[PDB]
Amino acid sequence: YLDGTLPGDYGFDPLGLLDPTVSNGQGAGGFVNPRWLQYSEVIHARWAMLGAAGCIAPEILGKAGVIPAETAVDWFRTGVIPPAGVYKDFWADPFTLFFIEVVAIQFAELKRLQDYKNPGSQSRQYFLGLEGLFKGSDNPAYPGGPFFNFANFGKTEAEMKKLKLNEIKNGRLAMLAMFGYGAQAVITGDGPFDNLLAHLADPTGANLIT
Amino acid sequence: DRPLWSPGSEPPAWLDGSLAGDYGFDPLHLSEEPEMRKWMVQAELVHCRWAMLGVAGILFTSIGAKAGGNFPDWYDAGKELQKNSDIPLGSLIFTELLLFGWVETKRLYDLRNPGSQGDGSFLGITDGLKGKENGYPGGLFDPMGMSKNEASFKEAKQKEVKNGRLAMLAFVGFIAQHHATHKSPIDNLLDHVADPFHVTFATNGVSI
Amino acid sequence: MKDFTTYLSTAPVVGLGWAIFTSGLLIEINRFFPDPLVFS
Amino acid sequence: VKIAVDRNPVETNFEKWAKPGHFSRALAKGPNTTTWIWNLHADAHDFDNHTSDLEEISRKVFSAHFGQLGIILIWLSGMYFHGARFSNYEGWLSDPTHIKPSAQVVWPIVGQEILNGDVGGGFQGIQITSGFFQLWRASGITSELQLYSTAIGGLVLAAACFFAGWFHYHKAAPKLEWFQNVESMLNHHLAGLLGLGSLAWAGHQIHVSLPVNKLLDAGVDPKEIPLPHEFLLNQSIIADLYPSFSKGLAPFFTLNWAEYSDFLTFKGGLNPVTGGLWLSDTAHHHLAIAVLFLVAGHQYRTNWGIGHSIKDILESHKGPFTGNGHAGLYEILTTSWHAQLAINLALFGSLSIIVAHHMYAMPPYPYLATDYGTQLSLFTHHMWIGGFCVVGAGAHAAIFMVRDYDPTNNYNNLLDRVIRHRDAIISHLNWVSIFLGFHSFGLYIHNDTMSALGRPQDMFSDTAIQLQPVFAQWIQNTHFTAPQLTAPNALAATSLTWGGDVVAVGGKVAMMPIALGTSDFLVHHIHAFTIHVTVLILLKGVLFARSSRLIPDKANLGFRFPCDGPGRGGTCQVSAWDHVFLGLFWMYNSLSIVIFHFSWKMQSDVWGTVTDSGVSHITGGNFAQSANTINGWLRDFLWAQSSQVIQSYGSALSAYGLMFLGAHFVWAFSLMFLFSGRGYWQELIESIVWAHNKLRVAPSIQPRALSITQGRAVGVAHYLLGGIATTWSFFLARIIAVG
Ligand code: CLA
Ligand code: CLA
Ligand code: CLA
Ligand code: CLA
Ligand SMILES: CCCCCCCCCCCCCCCC(=O)OC[C@H](COP(=O)(O)OC[C@@H](O)CO)OC(=O)CCCCCCCCCCCCCCC
Repeated sequence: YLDGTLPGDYGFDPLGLLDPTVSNGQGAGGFVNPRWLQYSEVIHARWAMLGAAGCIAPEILGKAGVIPAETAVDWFRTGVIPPAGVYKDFWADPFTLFFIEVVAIQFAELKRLQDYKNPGSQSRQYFLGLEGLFKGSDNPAYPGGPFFNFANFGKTEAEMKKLKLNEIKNGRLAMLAMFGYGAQAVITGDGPFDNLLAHLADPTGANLIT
Repeated sequence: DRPLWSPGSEPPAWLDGSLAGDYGFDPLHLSEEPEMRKWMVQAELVHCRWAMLGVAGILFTSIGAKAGGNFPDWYDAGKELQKNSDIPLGSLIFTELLLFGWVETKRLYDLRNPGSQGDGSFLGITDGLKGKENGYPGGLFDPMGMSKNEASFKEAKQKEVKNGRLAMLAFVGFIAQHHATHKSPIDNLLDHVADPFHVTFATNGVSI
Repeated sequence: MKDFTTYLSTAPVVGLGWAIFTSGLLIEINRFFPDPLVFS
Repeated sequence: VKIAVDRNPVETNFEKWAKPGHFSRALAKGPNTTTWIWNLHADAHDFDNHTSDLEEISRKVFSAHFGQLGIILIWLSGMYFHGARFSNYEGWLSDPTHIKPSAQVVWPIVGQEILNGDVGGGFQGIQITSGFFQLWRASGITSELQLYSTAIGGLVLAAACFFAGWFHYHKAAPKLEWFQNVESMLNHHLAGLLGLGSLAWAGHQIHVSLPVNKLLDAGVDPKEIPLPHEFLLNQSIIADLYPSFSKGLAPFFTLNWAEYSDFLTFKGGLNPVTGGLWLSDTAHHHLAIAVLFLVAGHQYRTNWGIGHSIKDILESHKGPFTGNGHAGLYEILTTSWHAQLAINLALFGSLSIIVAHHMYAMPPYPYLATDYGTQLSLFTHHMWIGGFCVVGAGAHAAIFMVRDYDPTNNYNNLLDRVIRHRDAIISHLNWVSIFLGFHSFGLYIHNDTMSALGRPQDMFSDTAIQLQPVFAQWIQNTHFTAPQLTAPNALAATSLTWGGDVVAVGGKVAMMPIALGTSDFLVHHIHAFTIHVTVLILLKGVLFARSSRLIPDKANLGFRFPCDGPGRGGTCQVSAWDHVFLGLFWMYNSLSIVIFHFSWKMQSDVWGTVTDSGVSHITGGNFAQSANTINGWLRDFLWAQSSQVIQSYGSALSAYGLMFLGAHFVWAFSLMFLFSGRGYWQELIESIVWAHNKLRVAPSIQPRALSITQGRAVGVAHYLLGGIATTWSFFLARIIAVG
């Protein structure tokens, strides 16, 4: 059933979770279906594309002389998992920031979900004049618009398909990387860049086998 | 055709939009029947109007206490004012329960039967004391002619409800950030304005 | 809601409300004016 | 093999809540008699009778099972919560021997408060006998905050369970194909649930249950203990306790596992301090068990195409004497739920009976053997649960023969050949029951008659015509002398019941060798007599459910019917349902004896306070001499141990004295239902309806007497409840007031 029309189709579905036989009826139903799984693949990817860039950027810039070493700290010692460590000097405590985090994100998430449940619904109701930017599109993952694609890149359809899968190939790689950051940190107890600096120095001596 | 509490949600069938402060908010399917809907709009307004009347009493005293006047906290105010009063407790309660049973009962029978109290039995009053709508009387409770115009009466109903929902949320606030800080509401305000980043609900020692 | 109120009007549910009333009333009548035997 | 779901089959609304009886065609009409009410609560969960569709029956079952889990998880979270806020766990943890557990504080109303006994630890409440305190100590639990979180987790997971049942039924419900993927279910249930489940537990025991109970047993105060999470973070702390933790997984991946000998052990026996199993041994057990179930889960060929096929395995084990054997069973099991339920209940009940024997001799959780009320309550519970479950197999197997039995699939099969020599089964089994009851129970009467006549030399006893169980005695020594020869690396034996020395804890013995004699020979046989008969009643009902010589057509009458008629001399209680109704009384009688045996034996020969000069048992070791006579079981067990219950008025055990009487009332009350019949009652109601009619106060729902089948069910229910609740009062009051 994998025709290959999709961007990131390379014929790898051993378990058969994307088949159209499952969820035969019509309705909302369950999460496992082509409409939701395709949507969650890029969401995981984009969030991970941001995370893997940010988990290693302060450490790299810290080894370099640009950023102060006080701020340059391992991604797991910056406030998440306070047993690991906690940055004392922010402009507010973590829990105050979490209520900021939750609120400002709840808006963005719920609104996106509402868009998935009923397309174009968020433009119809007044939202502080920002309704023109949320018109959406046929597909729930690639809305586009005056903001999300403010610089219209793929005016041609063929150029979009090339970008639509470069978003995935560069993205599915990042998801693996963050899975490496978590596993590296537990065993090594050090940042991801310092672990790289060791394998380049003593590869045979610094390794998972060790 | 109008705003809603969650954009994109289909509003219920029974909430047409004529009522004041209608945003299609009833997931429990309450007020689905006409008779219960006729009862709840009157329950919402009294819970509102008592909130406005009460919360203003708390701000007036808590501000007068912060300025220097002799006013106590809204909490533990009935305990310190009864210690030194000529009116015992029990004579003050059943002066309130007995006097409200008159009003609260007359309001009930206007609900069950509109226009019933305007018969002229009570001291020969007929044109007043008959309801204009369910929870919106007039004549005597509207001395100023601020309701003899449907254009300016329909939006005033929207302001009575919007400043009311907000008001009875505030009373829940006073309960909550009293139990945490055991201070007045105004004192909690000046602290947040003094050091907004540091003094929040996270740093009160409670709720964590 | 018409069907919910009808479910609440069944026998198992109305009896549950009766039991909480009669038992709640008697236990409350023993908590205050404790352990009565003779009626004044 | 693949996933298959049908979207939004059923709408969710309260419309059918208002219309009871919707599931059945007969009940949807409405009530004109009061019999409609009893039929409603009865046929509610009989999904096979509602509809013929096997798919809908599967959707209903898979979603109802999600309910029992949510019902369990709030119950389980309640114990954790009630143990956190209304208990003495922190006090008991610091002085376990002297302080008693208490998780049920009572309110202050008329009377009542006296039940809040002086438990100890600055606390007063009801003394529990569930063993939760020893369970929470076997794991790393020192504070009440760990119990609160554990409770909030259950409510969260329980709502998820309940949500799942609505989701898996009302929104996205699987298809019949998803349910028949039986091979897939076995691999996931074996490897995933039992395998990883046990491997996970090992992790917790290794990182929390071992680093905490080592300090607690060394006298350290609980508040000074380092918290369960800190041990994971610091590899230096746990290394001080177990130095093997300093090497860190290199021994594992290099296959040098001898380094982990510090915490992975084969000690055997019991801890001298706690009177419980070595916690290091259990981590080794559950670790071992995971590797065993993991390989088992890679057996069936679900979708990869490599492995065994259940059908090919069944239709290949054939024999001459059997003919066509095991052939048409894969079609049965994949089509009828009652077949699987009967098989599952038989092993799920016989397992809880194994849990009861393998816990008392091998006390796993610490400070359990010294809490005799706890050790006696767990045994009596898991044993009763086994009897019910076993009897359910005989009921839920007869339903298969009546409803889900197609003779076309079964020709010269194992199931067909069993029916064709059924009269040989029941006949040969009838002879055994008569053989046992004479040679076993008749021995008891011989001892009674000999004693009353003044001929005690002629009794069956130790000082007498001894009948000693040589086979058991030989097995005790073999398992006792095993560490020398058959299990050299074993430091000691599995339990001290086989042989050895006493293990004393807090001045009380946890376990000591049990000696078997002439009395233990009669009782062990008495049990077989009660088991062979209980099988005769159920097995007879199964085979003769579909047809008999008296009634060649029972299957058309159905599973439960009272009687065909007063003809043939009488046909009342001929159905398979009425065989289950009879097996319950026997099953209850058999289980009760297996409980008296545990109480008098362990009180007299095992339990007691250890002094400088030996042990002083509770009943002075009277099981050997008195048990041989029936009057001994009346004098030394009943007329003696009933003193603590009777004299409970005016103390915290007063509730047991009431339940002791209340249980007798409900037991007798059942006799009205079993002895009489629905004819006398229906006529009496007519004379009552006249008075209610005379005053124009009469029900439109006509009153009708209870149905014959219901009358019998109502009897055995009030009968078992009163028979079982008496012991529940006669035991806990006896044992809590020790001796
Ligand atoms: C693209 C991702 C990525 C990258 C670039 C690295 C790179 C590195 N890792 Mg790392 N790691 C990763 C993923 C990654 N890892 C993942 C996913 C895990 C969890 C399994 C780990 C767990 C891990 C540990 C525990 C350690 C490292 C270490 C290291 C460093 C030395 C190499 C070594 O000895 O480990 C090689 C270890 C491996 C597990 C290599 C195989 C991982 C492959 C490349 C990615 C996964 C393939 C994927 C699962 C295939 C798809 C199948 C799936 C659909 C079923 C090096 C900088 C070591 C270190 O700190 O350096 C001193 C160290 O101790 N890693
Ligand atoms: C403990 C055993 C027991 C008990 C309690 C009873 C009780 C009763 N029998 Mg009876 N009976 C029994 C054994 C018993 N029988 C046996 C072994 C036989 C021979 C098989 C008979 C044969 C028999 C016959 C032929 C008749 C009776 C009748 C009666 C009733 C007579 C009227 C009366 O006394 O008012 C009531 C007496 C009471 C003790 C009240 C019982 C209920 C109490 C008050 C509990 C209250 C409920 C409480 C709230 C708990 C409810 C909770 C629960 C529902 C969850 C009576 C209720 C006669 C009858 O029909 O009455 C008109 C009648 O004709 N019996
Ligand atoms: C959840 C489990 C459950 C349980 C334990 C019961 C139990 C009962 N139901 Mg039932 N019910 C249930 C679920 C349940 N139901 C469900 C799911 C439905 C579908 C909506 C119904 C619908 C239903 C109907 C339509 C009826 C019952 C009736 C009854 C009662 C039988 C009549 C009787 O014997 O007393 C006989 C009573 C007298 C002779 C005189 C009246 C005095 C009574 C005893 C006082 C009231 C007792 C009170 C209800 C007890 C509290 C509830 C208790 C379970 C804790 C009985 C107590 C019948 C009833 O009338 O209820 C009382 C009845 O008509 N139920
Ligand atoms: C209404 C039924 C019922 C009830 C009310 C109880 C009540 C109780 N049980 Mg029990 N249990 C039952 C049925 C029941 N059980 C059955 C049928 C079995 C046979 C498997 C068991 C096996 C069992 C064991 C082994 C233990 C209890 C224990 C307890 C007591 C502590 C409660 C607890 O949370 O411990 C929680 C129990 C554990 C943390 C350990 C459970 C270990 C078992 C072996 C897990 C097996 C689960 C497995 C997946 C299901 C069987 C697989 C299948 C192939 C057979 C408590 C008094 C414990 C106790 O003695 O209290 C001190 C105890 O160790 N139960
Ligand atoms: C617990 C001790 C119980 C022993 C006494 C019970 C005796 C009553 C059983 C008599 C039925 C005789 C008819 C056989 C029925 C029959 O003819 O079936 C035929 C069967 C041979 O089968 P085939 O090899 O031809 O076919 C097998 C295939 O059909 C597989 O499905 O016989 C046996 O299996 C031997 C059974 C001996 C049964 C007695 C032993 C049962 C207890 C198990 C332990 C025994 C050893 C204990 C010592 C430690």
